[PDB]
This record gives sequence, C-alpha cells and structure tokens, in this order.
Amino acid sequence: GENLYFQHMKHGRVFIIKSYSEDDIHRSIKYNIWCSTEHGNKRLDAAYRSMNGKGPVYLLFSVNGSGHFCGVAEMKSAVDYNTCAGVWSQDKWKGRFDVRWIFVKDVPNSQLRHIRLENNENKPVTNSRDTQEVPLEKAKQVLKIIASYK
Repeated sequence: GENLYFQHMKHGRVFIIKSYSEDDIHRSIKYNIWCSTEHGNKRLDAAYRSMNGKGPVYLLFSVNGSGHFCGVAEMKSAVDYNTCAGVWSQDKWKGRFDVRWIFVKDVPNSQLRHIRLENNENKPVTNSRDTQEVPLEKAKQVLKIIASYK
C-alpha cells in the first residue's frame, strides 16, 4: 500500500520538546498545557505567531534519558508569560501555552535515530535539545514513523 499523507504539506513547523520530568508530561496530557524555558518559549511563540493559523506547530515530546519519545502535541495558543508559578515539578518555568496532544505513545529512539538534522550538525533527531527545530522534510519522516510504530 501507500501512505502519502505527510509527504504532501508545505506549511508546518515542528519542534523537539525535552522534559526532565515524567510528572510534567502527565500534567501536560491531563490539562493540555505546557511551558518551556524563557528562550524556548520565545522560540515557540515566534513560530506560532508567524504561522498565523496557516499550518500546525507540532511538538515532539521526550523525557531526558528515557530512550524514547512519548508523543506529539500541537501548539494551540501563543505564550502567556505571566501565569501562576510553581505548577510544574520545578519552579523554573514562567508562563503557559495551550497544546493539544495528538499521539500519546512510546516510540524508541532506535526507530528515529537514522533521521539527521542538517540544521543541527547532521546529528540524529533523537540527540536534540529542548525546542530544537526540525526541518519540515525531516519532520514529515519523523511523523510517519511515529504514526506507524506499533
């Protein structure tokens, strides 16, 4: 057969999201919210705002050291920088934005480590920092593997 869904799209931007905390992942899935670092929030905010609803901003979530990605969410709002403090495991994050989780499933890094990022020194996508952006052609490949994995 054939799945040409992801291969056919031109307006979308995709970021890696890294979390020290499994609790933060669970809270994000439960309440459809996230918060990054100050520089990560700014990165995500500018991408969401310049997208102006013409395509999705996708977030590929992985807990540091866990060996897998744990799912996919779409950015659903700009960043509100002045929100209740301390709602995450550490009180290091300032602000909040809405997300919508699309896929909650564990995908081993082995499934994705062949895909490399030309904007990050050709390193495997699985070796990315928080809010590392993924070029769209590599992102289509990552999304297809994630959706296919069983």
